[PDB]
Amino acid sequence: GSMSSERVLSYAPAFASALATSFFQELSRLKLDVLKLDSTCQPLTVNLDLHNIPKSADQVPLFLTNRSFEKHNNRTNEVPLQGSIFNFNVLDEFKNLDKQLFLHQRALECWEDGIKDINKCVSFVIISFADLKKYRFYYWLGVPCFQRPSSTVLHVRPEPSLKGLFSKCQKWFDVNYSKWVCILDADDEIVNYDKCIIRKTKVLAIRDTSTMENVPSALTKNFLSVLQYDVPDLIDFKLLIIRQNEGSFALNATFASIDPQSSSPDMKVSGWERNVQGKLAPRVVDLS
Repeated sequence: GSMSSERVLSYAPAFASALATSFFQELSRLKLDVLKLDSTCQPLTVNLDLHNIPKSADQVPLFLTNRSFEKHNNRTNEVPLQGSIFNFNVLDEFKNLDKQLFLHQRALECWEDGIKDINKCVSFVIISFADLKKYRFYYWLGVPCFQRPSSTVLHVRPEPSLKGLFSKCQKWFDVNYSKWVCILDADDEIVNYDKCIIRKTKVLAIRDTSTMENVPSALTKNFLSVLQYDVPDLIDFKLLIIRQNEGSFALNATFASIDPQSSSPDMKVSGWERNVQGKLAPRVVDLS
């Protein structure tokens, strides 16, 4: 870099799983109904509380309970997040499943959704195996985060002149609880993402799930991948990372490729949650 404070943007895991015993109790009750199946995929809903993230956290917790299996129809200050649980009834299959291929398939659905509506490119998946005899549960949270093209990086530096917008973005996100992104229109009004407007105005704000200083959620990758698809000629733009704490920040951003011989493109996918030891592997819970 040549500009002071120019850096490549780096990311933090989008969510941290927090499974209550009730989640496993419900999983067990429901598994009893599908013993004849090799595997099942059931939708889940979690409610994110981005206003009350514990100071000890690096990102918003994903609170899974018995209620996560239910259809949610109506909660005070919260963002509904849809996902699913893939339960495998054969432990060997759970173990042997190619996890990168699986997460890549999930990311492809998020991508397909996102290029129609950028607000629909976020999801989570839990894979599980439940030993009902031992009451031991293996699980692994994946959050499909995709970088397409794989070789694009984002160079950024601070843009504090835009800090005034943070309060308005926070409020807009509060009201529009189904939305992950907003933009400025040509007259600096905050409005829903529109790929024809952003091509002109070049200011995008994202509802961030990270609390790490100057390090946005990996979900940012998803939104930026959709942005590149929507506006291929966009190189320089402003990016606001909006948080409900005091940690929002604004960036003067520039797309660049680290591979001059890249096509136009590969999709890099990541997002499996590290376990307690920090390894990329499932978590296991003994509830006996």
